[PDB]
Amino acid sequence: TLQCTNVTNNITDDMRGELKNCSFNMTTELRDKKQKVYSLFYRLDVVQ
Amino acid sequence: IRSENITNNAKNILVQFNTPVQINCTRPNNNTRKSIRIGPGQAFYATG
Amino acid sequence: AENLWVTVYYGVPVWKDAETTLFCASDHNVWATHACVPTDPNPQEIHLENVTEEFNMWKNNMVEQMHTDIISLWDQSLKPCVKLTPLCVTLQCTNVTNNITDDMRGELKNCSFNMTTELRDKKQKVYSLFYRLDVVQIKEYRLINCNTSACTQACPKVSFEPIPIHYCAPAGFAILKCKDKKFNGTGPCPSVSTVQCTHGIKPVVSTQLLLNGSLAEEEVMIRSENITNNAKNILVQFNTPVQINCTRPNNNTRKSIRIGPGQAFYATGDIIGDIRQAHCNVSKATWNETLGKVVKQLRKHFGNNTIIRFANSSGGDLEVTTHSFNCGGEFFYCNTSGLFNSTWISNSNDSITLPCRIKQIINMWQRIGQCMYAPPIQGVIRCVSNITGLILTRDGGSTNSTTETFRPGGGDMRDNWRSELYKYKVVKIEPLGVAPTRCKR
Ligand SMILES: *[C@@H]1O[C@H](CO)[C@@H](O[C@@H]2O[C@H](CO)[C@@H](O[C@@H]3O[C@H](CO)[C@@H](O)[C@H](O[C@H]4O[C@H](CO)[C@@H](O)[C@H](O)[C@@H]4O[C@H]4O[C@H](CO)[C@@H](O)[C@H](O)[C@@H]4O)[C@@H]3O)[C@H](O)[C@H]2NC(C)=O)[C@H](O)[C@H]1NC(C)=O
Ligand SMILES: *[C@@H]1O[C@H](CO)[C@@H](O[C@@H]2O[C@H](CO)[C@@H](O)[C@H](O)[C@H]2NC(C)=O)[C@H](O)[C@H]1NC(C)=O
Ligand SMILES: *[C@@H]1O[C@H](CO)[C@@H](O[C@@H]2O[C@H](CO)[C@@H](O)[C@H](O)[C@H]2NC(C)=O)[C@H](O)[C@H]1NC(C)=O
Ligand SMILES: *[C@@H]1O[C@H](CO)[C@@H](O[C@@H]2O[C@H](CO)[C@@H](O)[C@H](O)[C@H]2NC(C)=O)[C@H](O)[C@H]1NC(C)=O
Ligand SMILES: *[C@@H]1O[C@H](CO)[C@@H](O[C@@H]2O[C@H](CO)[C@@H](O)[C@H](O)[C@H]2NC(C)=O)[C@H](O)[C@H]1NC(C)=O
Ligand SMILES: *[C@@H]1O[C@H](CO)[C@@H](O[C@@H]2O[C@H](CO)[C@@H](O)[C@H](O)[C@H]2NC(C)=O)[C@H](O)[C@H]1NC(C)=O
Ligand SMILES: *[C@@H]1O[C@H](CO)[C@@H](O[C@@H]2O[C@H](CO)[C@@H](O)[C@H](O)[C@H]2NC(C)=O)[C@H](O)[C@H]1NC(C)=O
Ligand SMILES: *[C@@H]1O[C@H](CO)[C@@H](O[C@@H]2O[C@H](CO)[C@@H](O)[C@H](O)[C@H]2NC(C)=O)[C@H](O)[C@H]1NC(C)=O
Ligand SMILES: *[C@@H]1O[C@H](CO)[C@@H](O[C@@H]2O[C@H](CO)[C@@H](O)[C@H](O)[C@H]2NC(C)=O)[C@H](O)[C@H]1NC(C)=O
Ligand SMILES: *[C@@H]1O[C@H](CO)[C@@H](O[C@@H]2O[C@H](CO)[C@@H](O)[C@H](O)[C@H]2NC(C)=O)[C@H](O)[C@H]1NC(C)=O
Ligand SMILES: *[C@@H]1O[C@H](CO)[C@@H](O[C@@H]2O[C@H](CO)[C@@H](O)[C@H](O)[C@H]2NC(C)=O)[C@H](O)[C@H]1NC(C)=O
Ligand SMILES: *[C@@H]1O[C@H](CO)[C@@H](O[C@@H]2O[C@H](CO)[C@@H](O)[C@H](O)[C@H]2NC(C)=O)[C@H](O)[C@H]1NC(C)=O
Ligand SMILES: *[C@@H]1O[C@H](CO)[C@@H](O[C@@H]2O[C@H](CO)[C@@H](O)[C@H](O)[C@H]2NC(C)=O)[C@H](O)[C@H]1NC(C)=O
Ligand SMILES: *[C@@H]1O[C@H](CO)[C@@H](O)[C@H](O)[C@H]1NC(C)=O
Ligand SMILES: *[C@@H]1O[C@H](CO)[C@@H](O)[C@H](O)[C@H]1NC(C)=O
Ligand SMILES: *[C@@H]1O[C@H](CO)[C@@H](O)[C@H](O)[C@H]1NC(C)=O
Ligand SMILES: *[C@@H]1O[C@H](CO)[C@@H](O)[C@H](O)[C@H]1NC(C)=O
Ligand SMILES: *[C@@H]1O[C@H](CO)[C@@H](O)[C@H](O)[C@H]1NC(C)=O
Ligand SMILES: *[C@@H]1O[C@H](CO)[C@@H](O)[C@H](O)[C@H]1NC(C)=O
Ligand SMILES: *[C@@H]1O[C@H](CO)[C@@H](O)[C@H](O)[C@H]1NC(C)=O
Repeated sequence: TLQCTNVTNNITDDMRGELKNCSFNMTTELRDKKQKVYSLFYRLDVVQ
Repeated sequence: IRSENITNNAKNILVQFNTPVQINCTRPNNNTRKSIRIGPGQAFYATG
Repeated sequence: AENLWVTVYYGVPVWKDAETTLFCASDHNVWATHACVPTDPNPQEIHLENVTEEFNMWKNNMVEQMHTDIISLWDQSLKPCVKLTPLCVTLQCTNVTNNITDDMRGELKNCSFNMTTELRDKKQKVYSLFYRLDVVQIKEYRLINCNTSACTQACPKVSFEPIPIHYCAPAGFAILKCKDKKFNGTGPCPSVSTVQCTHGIKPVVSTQLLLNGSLAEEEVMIRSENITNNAKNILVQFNTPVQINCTRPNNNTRKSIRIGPGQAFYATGDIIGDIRQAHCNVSKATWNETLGKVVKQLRKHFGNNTIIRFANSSGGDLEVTTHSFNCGGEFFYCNTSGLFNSTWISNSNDSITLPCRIKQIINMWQRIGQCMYAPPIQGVIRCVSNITGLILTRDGGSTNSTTETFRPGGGDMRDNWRSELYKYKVVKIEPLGVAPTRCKR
């Protein structure tokens, strides 16, 4: 599950909603640990 | 102009130019890549 | 006046230096002989009169192919084996201090951890004894390999003991063998034969000391690609072997932990009795007079009044700075500082004890990201081997000084394979020939 917000810092009118700032929990090298990370995804790559 | 059956509109027409047309394609964003260790020897490359 | 015409001869005895793929012959084990042709009970050697052949052990492609074959056999013997991905967890480790000697302090860690079971929704608290060399602190530890790659446990039924392997040329190729004793591997061999397969060569993996190999029949043989280049390894072959006795004396207990459906991880349970260091013994007098032989043969290359000194390995990985080898499933890394510690000036029953450290996480060939976990061996382990040679490296050697210093080397197993294939080469037969003769068709 991705928790996504809108990327709105220095975007043009034709880039609105095109990039998602998504934070998620991810596995680590140790099987018993999780890391909260984030990534920029494209609107075409994620579905609500 | 090359078509398997030019009178069949279900056949694709292949056009070959004698002179090329120059196309200049850019992604202008200065993208930052970060690397996330998701397992032993396993990296996922996120957009920072 | 001559009246000579072209004449074609088929079946001529002519050959060229060639590179081809040799095949395996032999009389559960890593060095899979279930894909090797049976060896002929009476192999045929054809002694070629008057044939003087060019040999070069340092460009022998047989060595490269054999290295590839050994690596591939190692890789495919590990494929149907447990991948220890679950083992990359947090370990809660304490010191093993019950009946340890002063030289085993901190060497063993008693590590408890949570592990998966055969049921996906259940965890088991288990513990294991790990070696100081295998764990790194994050009281909390992790296995050394967990930030590089997951490790494959060696299947406990597969044996690591080397089996002799014979290398045979295909149709249209011949293996030429140099029968010349005193041969130093490069140049013209005037005593040549043809063999369909090489002799049984055991894939003995070791560093700084060649074990269980072939001996020189006349005297100690020094072989270097360019003896005056100190960046080239010197291969020493003994005429008489040196007996080395290596033991891990701990009475190890192996327990089996079900980490998944049909998946077992073999942990070290508890050492029954006293905990004390693994080691190797070499006869002091035998080693001393063997080094005397090596020195007498090195003076032939480095001067007759020079000082010949033997010193420790310079540095690097634990694989290269120690005599690293495999003794009945366990992986030893022995400190050969009591062996190479002496100077030689031109003019009883005790033994040298080399302390050894055990490892379970193994990177055999000089590769990164592909590691093997050695399961613990039940009980005490002891082996006896022949040192039949050395891999040395000369130190510096500018014209400033008259002392030559040699240090144990190794790491690259191609030098181990080159010490057995030095007297072999592969050629391809060129049967067609054209000559002048008086006939006309
Ligand atoms: C140089 O050559 C010498 C001589 O050839 C080598 O020394 C010999 O090495 C072999 C192998 O290490 C050794 O054979 C072992 O002897 C033990 C004592 O008799 C045996 O216990 C052992 O058998 C066990 O292991 C085999 C696989 O290795 C299994 O097939 C076998 O079933 C046994 O396994 C059972 O028992 C163990 C322990 O409880 C358990 O883990 C298993 O699951 C299973 O229950 C071998 O037969 C010779 O004894 C050595 N000989 C001498 C004189 O030392 C030397 O190693 C070579 N050097 C190098 C560097 O290669
Ligand atoms: C995407 O979201 C993350 C998290 O909200 C942003 O990272 C934060 O950036 C601020 C400064 O801008 C820092 O003070 C925070 O500490 C950061 N948080 C983390 C978890 O790193 C990031 O800037 C956002 N990126 C975009 C393009 O919107
Ligand atoms: C990462 O995981 C944590 C915990 O697993 C999430 O935090 C929990 O969020 C739920 C709501 O869905 C709450 O009910 C819990 O109380 C939270 N627990 C903690 C410890 O905070 C967190 O939301 C996850 N983050 C992302 C980006 O998915
Ligand atoms: C090119 O494609 C057309 C369309 O499929 C072919 O002509 C049709 O053939 C069907 C066959 O039953 C007739 O019912 C149609 O009346 C035809 N239409 C026309 C416009 O001719 C035509 O035969 C194809 N050409 C070739 C060379 O195969
Ligand atoms: C595509 O064309 C546009 C103009 O229509 C280019 O935008 C110009 O880029 C140059 C970069 O050297 C700037 O100096 C101009 O100020 C830009 N003008 C405008 C109106 O944006 C764009 O760079 C071109 N892209 C490619 C890949 O050729
Ligand atoms: C390693 O640690 C384990 C756990 O601390 C030890 O196992 C315990 O041994 C005592 C007797 O010495 C028993 O009473 C406990 O029930 C055992 N605990 C478990 C979880 O089995 C083990 O003896 C230690 N081994 C070494 C070599 O230190
Ligand atoms: C095995 O897992 C259990 C539970 O997942 C661990 O016990 C927890 O330890 C944390 C500290 O890291 C405490 O905050 C929790 O309250 C503990 N929970 C319980 C139920 O005891 C335990 O430490 C793990 N064991 C090992 C060896 O890693
Ligand atoms: C260590 O070296 C000795 C001496 O070369 C080996 O003993 C010889 O074994 C061969 C078997 O191929 C016999 O034909 C010789 O007669 C033996 N010679 C002596 C003096 O015993 C011994 O087998 C070697 N040990 C190992 C483990 O390689
Ligand atoms: C053995 O290797 C050495 C490399 O050190 C070769 O000699 C050197 O060649 C370079 C080439 O420019 C010179 O700069 C060095 O001065 C040479 N070394 C010495 C000590 O003179 C040498 O030719 C090689 N031997 C053979 C037979 O190939
Ligand atoms: C290596 O040599 C040492 C001696 O320095 C051996 O230790 C002896 O082992 C025997 C076993 O039969 C005992 O009876 C002696 O009391 C031990 N003496 C000492 C001083 O430790 C050791 O066993 C040898 N190991 C091998 C593998 O040969
Ligand atoms: C290595 O072990 C062998 C035995 O496995 C030792 O050979 C013994 O040597 C003594 C001489 O001190 C003889 O009395 C015994 O009869 C030999 N035993 C056998 C079975 O041959 C050898 O001495 C050991 N070498 C070292 C350096 O420890
Ligand atoms: C070869 O011998 C030297 C000295 O005889 C060893 O150097 C020692 O290294 C350890 C490791 O940190 C130090 O604690 C000692 O203080 C060093 N001794 C001296 C006298 O400086 C060297 O380690 C040996 N070579 C190998 C490969 O072990
Ligand atoms: C290999 O053995 C030598 C000889 O014992 C080690 O050198 C000793 O190192 C200790 C430090 O732990 C010093 O206290 C001794 O004085 C050193 N002795 C000599 C003769 O130099 C050497 O450290 C060992 N190699 C490794 C890698 O541990
Ligand atoms: C993100 O932006 C798009 C377009 O500006 C908008 O339709 C969408 O509702 C926004 N989502 C948010 C603010 O969560
Ligand atoms: C992109 O950003 C990096 C880091 O700030 C900078 O060094 C680089 O010059 C930038 N590239 C462009 C084309 O602006
Ligand atoms: C384990 O023993 C070593 C050497 O005796 C010591 O340096 C280390 O601190 C010990 N660790 C413990 C008691 O956790
Ligand atoms: C793994 O960890 C060790 C020690 O913590 C470190 O030396 C090594 O560089 C690390 N490897 C990678 C790939 O990060
Ligand atoms: C020993 O090796 C050297 C390497 O240059 C070679 O020239 C010499 O011929 C070899 N020895 C004999 C007897 O051929
Ligand atoms: C090792 O321990 C087992 C079980 O305690 C015992 O039967 C065996 O004899 C021991 N072996 C040695 C060499 O002490
Ligand atoms: C090396 O030899 C010297 C004698 O000059 C001795 O004092 C020293 O202990 C030896 N080192 C080892 C590791 O045996």
